[PDB]
Amino acid sequence: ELQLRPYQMEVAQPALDGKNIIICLPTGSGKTRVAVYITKDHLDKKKQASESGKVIVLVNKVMLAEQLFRKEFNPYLKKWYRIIGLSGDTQLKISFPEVVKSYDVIISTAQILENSLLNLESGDDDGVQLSDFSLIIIDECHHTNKEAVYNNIMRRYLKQKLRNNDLKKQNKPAIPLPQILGLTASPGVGAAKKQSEAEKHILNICANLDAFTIKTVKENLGQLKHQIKEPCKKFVIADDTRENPFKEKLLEIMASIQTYCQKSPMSDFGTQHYEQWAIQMEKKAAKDGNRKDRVCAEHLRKYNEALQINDTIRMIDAYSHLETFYTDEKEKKFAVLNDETDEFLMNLFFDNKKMLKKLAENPKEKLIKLRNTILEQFTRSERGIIFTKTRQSTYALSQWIMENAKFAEVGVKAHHLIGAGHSSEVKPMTQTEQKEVISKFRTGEINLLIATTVAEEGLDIKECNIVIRYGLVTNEIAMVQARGRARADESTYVLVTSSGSGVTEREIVNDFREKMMYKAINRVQNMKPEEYAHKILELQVQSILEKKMKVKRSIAKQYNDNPSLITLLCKNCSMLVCSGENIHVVEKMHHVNMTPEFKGLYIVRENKTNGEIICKCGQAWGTMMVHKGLDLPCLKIRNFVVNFKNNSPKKQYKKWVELPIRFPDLDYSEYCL
Amino acid sequence: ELQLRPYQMEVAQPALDGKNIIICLPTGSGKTRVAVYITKDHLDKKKQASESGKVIVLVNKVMLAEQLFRKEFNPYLKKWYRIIGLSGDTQLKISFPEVVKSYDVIISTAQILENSLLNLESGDDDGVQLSDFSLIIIDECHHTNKEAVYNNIMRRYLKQKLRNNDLKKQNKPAIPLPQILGLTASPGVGAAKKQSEAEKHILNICANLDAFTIKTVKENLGQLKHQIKEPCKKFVIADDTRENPFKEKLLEIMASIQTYCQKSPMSDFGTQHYEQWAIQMEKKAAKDGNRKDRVCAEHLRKYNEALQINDTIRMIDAYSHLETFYTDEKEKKFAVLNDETDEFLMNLFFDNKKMLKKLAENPKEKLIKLRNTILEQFTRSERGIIFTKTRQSTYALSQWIMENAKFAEVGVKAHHLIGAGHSSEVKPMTQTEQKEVISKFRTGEINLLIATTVAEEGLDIKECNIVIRYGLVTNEIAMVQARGRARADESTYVLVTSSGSGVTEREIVNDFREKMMYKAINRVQNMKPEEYAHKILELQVQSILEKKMKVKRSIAKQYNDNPSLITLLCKNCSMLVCSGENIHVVEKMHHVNMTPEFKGLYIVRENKTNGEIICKCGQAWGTMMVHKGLDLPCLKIRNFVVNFKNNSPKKQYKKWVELPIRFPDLDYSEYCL
RNA sequence: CAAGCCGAGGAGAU
RNA sequence: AUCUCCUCGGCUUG
RNA sequence: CAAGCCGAGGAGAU
RNA sequence: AUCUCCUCGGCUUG
Ligand SMILES: Nc1ncnc2c1ncn2[C@@H]1O[C@H](COP(=O)(O)OP(=O)(O)O)[C@@H](O)[C@H]1O
Ligand SMILES: Nc1ncnc2c1ncn2[C@@H]1O[C@H](COP(=O)(O)OP(=O)(O)O)[C@@H](O)[C@H]1O
Ligand code: ALF
Ligand code: ALF
Ligand SMILES: [Zn+2]
Ligand SMILES: [Zn+2]
Repeated sequence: ELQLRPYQMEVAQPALDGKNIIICLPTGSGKTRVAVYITKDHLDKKKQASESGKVIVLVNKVMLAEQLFRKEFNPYLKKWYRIIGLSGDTQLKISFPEVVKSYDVIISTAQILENSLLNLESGDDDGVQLSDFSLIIIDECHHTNKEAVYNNIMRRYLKQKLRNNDLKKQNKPAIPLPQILGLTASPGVGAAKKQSEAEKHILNICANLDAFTIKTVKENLGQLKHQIKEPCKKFVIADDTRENPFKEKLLEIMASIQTYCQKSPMSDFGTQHYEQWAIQMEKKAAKDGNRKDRVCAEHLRKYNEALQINDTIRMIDAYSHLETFYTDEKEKKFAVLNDETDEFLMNLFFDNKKMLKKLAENPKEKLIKLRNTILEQFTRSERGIIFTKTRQSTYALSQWIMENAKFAEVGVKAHHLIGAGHSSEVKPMTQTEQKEVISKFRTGEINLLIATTVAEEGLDIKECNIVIRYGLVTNEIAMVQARGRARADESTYVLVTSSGSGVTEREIVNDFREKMMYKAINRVQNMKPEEYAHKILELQVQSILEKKMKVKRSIAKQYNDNPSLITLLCKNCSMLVCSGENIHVVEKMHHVNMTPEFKGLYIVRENKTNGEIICKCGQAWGTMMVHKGLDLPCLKIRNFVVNFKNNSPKKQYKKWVELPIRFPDLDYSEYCL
Repeated sequence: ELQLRPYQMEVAQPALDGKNIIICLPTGSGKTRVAVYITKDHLDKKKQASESGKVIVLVNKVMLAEQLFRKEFNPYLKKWYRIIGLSGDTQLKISFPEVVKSYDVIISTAQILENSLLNLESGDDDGVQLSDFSLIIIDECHHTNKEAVYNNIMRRYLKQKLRNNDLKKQNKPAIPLPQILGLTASPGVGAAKKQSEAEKHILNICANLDAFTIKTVKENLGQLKHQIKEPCKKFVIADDTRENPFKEKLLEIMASIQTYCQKSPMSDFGTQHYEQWAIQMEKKAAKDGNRKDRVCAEHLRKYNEALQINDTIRMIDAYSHLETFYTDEKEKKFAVLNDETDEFLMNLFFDNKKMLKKLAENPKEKLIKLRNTILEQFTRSERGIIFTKTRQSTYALSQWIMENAKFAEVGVKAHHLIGAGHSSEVKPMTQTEQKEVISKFRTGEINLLIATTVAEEGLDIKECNIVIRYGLVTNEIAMVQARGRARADESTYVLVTSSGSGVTEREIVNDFREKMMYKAINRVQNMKPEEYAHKILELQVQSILEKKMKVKRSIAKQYNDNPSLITLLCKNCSMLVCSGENIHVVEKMHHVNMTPEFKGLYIVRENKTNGEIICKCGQAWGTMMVHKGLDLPCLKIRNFVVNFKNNSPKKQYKKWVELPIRFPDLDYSEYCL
């Protein structure tokens, strides 16, 4: 039942017989089916050759593993050969090393294979080796970067290949190397100004993957052009001339606070430079142990945030954010009670809270023209996607769609999607919820999906009529991927952003980067085999050598590991909180203090299933981890300061591993009875 | 007359002189006779040593106690020493504490000993202590888990041992500790990915049992391999491609109901996630007190059940289940009479009942291939067991065997067996009936026994030629036990399940778990005695400490016990049903309401020797318990809602003890005259 | 034979 | 940690 | 479902 | 090289 198209067979012909290559075709070009056919043919050849046929497939995202196992690989190849799909969400309850030699076909995330190989090197597990495989297939090869995971596996393979090459001249016996196939659409450019540098980057990618070709379609290119229709470009610009009253009032309170705390800004208000200066002042206050510096800096950062989102988000969201932050602060202080500067800030906000609320309520936007374009397009159509910067922006957009009655009149369905993980005050989503949202959009129940960069990569959809980016541009690879994600016969590509910012210049930069992409692929494809191979060998040895010395330097970097040489103090108040030995380590990951003498210092607080800790000052410290029954008080070094026993050089790390000195584990015999 | 085999003596030699150990041999390896010989030798040594010899045997199942008392222990050891067999079914009319010091040999379920020790601690009874015994023997040691009953007894013993160890350094006098012997075949793995974690689990088991060895046969292993023949593996797969017409019609009515009640599914149809969402909506409706939510959710759950069994059961059973459920509902409503949505559901079923019956009657299965394999094997043989998920599945299989004429032509005898207890709409069986069925199968009168997980553990049979699992896999321990239960010279092991499900992956996972078992036992057996003992002591103190703080937390959890602070309302209709004090408690277990004012609210209903109660809405509430003459109306909190006097936070418990506030007992003087 | 109560174990999904 | 689904033992009542 | 830990990638500013 | 801001994967705990 397997089917092929003339361009598919043309591109895949070299790979049918050896030729460990890369295939760079646009999105929705059957690349998945090309890989499926190549796998089927390779396994058929292995069976005909009376040789073991092992195929492994690597995908950076967890979801794409299930997607391939469900839609392309298993349905077409279920009957002939055994198939299994592995992932972090999936419980590989059997093992990796033997399932390698059980099902003859593996689809797994790269990190699992990497972990298995590291375990083998450590010797704890029997482990697996690349020799066990006969064919390695990689999706989204552009991620093979300086030391990405794909790059780690490929560096191991390339060290093996270099050893094999050395033996070729030294000794006949050699370790077999599986064939390598890579699939991508935009290999990418490492921000290279010179087309020489662009082709250098392309050759670096090839060397990392040992591609020895790109093998792009040239004959049936007209057929592809007919098949795939590029979306129509559209540029939208805006100016934040309005918002004067409330913005001016907010700036006035900013200036009042700044003069109260005499902060020479050393930058213009409303920029990342100002936030960096504020954080540097945070650090300086930590090294000096004074107040009046960190609280005001954090408040200014929050107001700057509010302003930046306001340029792209409605005020109500910013005001709610600020109100929640101040509510949390007030609850902290109220719990602690049970200075004139914190009082100044809080009482200033309380006194002006009503007037600020009324002032934000008044009129005086990108939002009005965004609504105009969206509804005009929807009537002109009788799917849509929004790409933005931060998750709260997606939530605000969803709220705007729901509340506004015009969208209800149109009846467009919408839902907010965001990435997983905890990212500094954005709620972590769950993978199952992401799969649910994607499936709901696929079945047509959701007509408008708002997503962050997550949807840019993978997250394939059969068609997406409308792709409207909203103030998001990062690089050419993301731009091209998002553009190709439309896959609709009649697509509409729109970019919305402020004219003052450099975002339009960035979009045209990405356009030229795409053009330079092709300008470099066509060049590299036409190169002398001898000089070409010399370049690949050079780049391969470069990568291997760099990795070797990187490992050496990492070994040489972390060596001190002293038992106890410091005193840990509260950052807000320079008081002796803990010694260099009273701390204990559990699970080899978490830190705790068990002596009750500490319990007389900190204050437990719980308002919400794990409580938290706070200082006498109100500074948050950590949580109460319920492990093995024990409610161990875990503390985050992110909210503490260190004082070495000698010279008292105060240092703040935000992180434990950055501290070279180690702490002892918790001996449960100590807490006997 | 006692006999031993070289592997038996080899494994038992360490235990002959002290050495409180575990013995892990495959099934049917004489383990029972090994225990009998060890007991006999120990008692002979005690007599020769002029010391009291007390032996106690613990079995988790009630039936195995009688089995050991009948087949292995008493017949061989009747003459030399007194023997008695205790159990829940058996009436220990004398007492436990003195029969400990009466017959010199005890065979009892662990729970009885546990209860006696708890009574001793409470002081109500004179009680018994482990010191009274000289040897404790445990069967199926793998059940010694986080706080299993075996684990509770072993934790008490280990606290005693820790006290004795402390005295060893402090004071010469110490409390003697009886020797400990354990018998098992598959100690098990706690779903451990790392062989380090597997051996950690094994060491945890040893510490709980103080085994200090495993002592597995290594020398005569060839003799065991020759003696015991492993069954031949066989994998059977199927796809539910058929069933399209009636399944599609059922899905259509599902969709009609869902759109009528606008249930955003938040999951795919036909999965436990959908049922969980339905129950969450049950809870939400309870907190809001609206209809149109719970009835439809329950109907959808019933249809989802029907579908799931249909994948593995004939439709007629599902249709009969649905028909009985709707008949019960209609009888409820008819009794109540003597909304448009309940009417919608019931009238929809009535209108389509004839067409649904005809549609289920038509053709379009795992059943056909199951019948094929069963009959082909039976002719190829000229006993059989089926393991399944739910009891109604066993009943359907028995009906299929009886009705189908092909089995009659073969003449295979078959009967259905299931576990005891009430498990949410599956009839509770009786222990005597289970013993009857087992004896009938043993005597050869039954050639095919269908059983649930109950037959997996214990329920020993001299031989079982055929073991065919049918869509049942839970863990490696159950798999290995069932596999070894065959014990036939020429066995046939078969696993039948759908290809779409992950059941085959599970079976191979259990296979690798068995392999990892041996990979960990061989490792632990070869360990340094000092480091080993350090690990056992560590794990023992861990268990003791965890149990201590668990008891402390349990004490700290249940403290409120308020007399009357709530109002109890009907879940279906938010009406005031009872106050916080009008309820009374009897037998210290049952709850009742005595005031006749309540009798004017609920409706008594009886259709069948205890009647039941229903609301004005038709919601079932409870029964009429005939205790001490009184027909007290007992109500199940499972079908009610609570409303606290303050803040009215509605909460549903399904259970009484979960409610921390207590109710008064029934004072019979109140109901005088 | 029926009903009820207390605890415990395993699997699946959040 | 939670929810669902299955299984074991002990106790009581009739 | 919640929390925590390890690594990695991209963009911006010094 | 540093700081900031965003995203991915793996692990653990409950
Ligand atoms: N052999 C073929 N015959 C007909 N159509 C094909 C064939 N191969 C691919 N296609 C078309 O190309 C598309 C393949 O998209 P796909 O490769 O899954 O996108 P992506 O690679 O981005 O996941 C399908 O929508 C299908 O209609
Ligand atoms: N000393 C012996 N001499 C001969 N045969 C023995 C001896 N001990 C055990 N056997 C054989 O081993 C089997 C023991 O099975 P048994 O231990 O009762 O199974 P389980 O332990 O699963 O209940 C018997 O069928 C018997 O033939
Ligand atoms: F392989 Al794609 F979108 F190009 F999933
Ligand atoms: F002791 Al057995 F089956 F192994 F009863
Ligand atoms: Zn402080
Ligand atoms: Zn009611």
